[PDB]
Amino acid sequence: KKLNRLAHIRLKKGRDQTHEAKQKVDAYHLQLQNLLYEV
Amino acid sequence: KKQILQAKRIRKNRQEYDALAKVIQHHETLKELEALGKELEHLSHIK
Repeated sequence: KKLNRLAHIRLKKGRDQTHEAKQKVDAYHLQLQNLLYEV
Repeated sequence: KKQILQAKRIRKNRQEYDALAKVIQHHETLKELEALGKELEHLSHIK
């Protein structure tokens, strides 16, 4: 149970970091798409 | 950035198109002249 809780906490930390990185990359891609739609 | 350069060229083209639209704002004229000539012929026949 302790190893399962530690693995779930590590997976949740990795998922939150990957979600933050994907949100930053999606914001950059959305800014690029808005700049392409403006021109 | 390349598309912004192309959009600046398209903005220059849009300014040229606005100049063309302003010159156009300043076939129907030939039909009006033909109608005026027919009216002048009718007035000459009446005279």
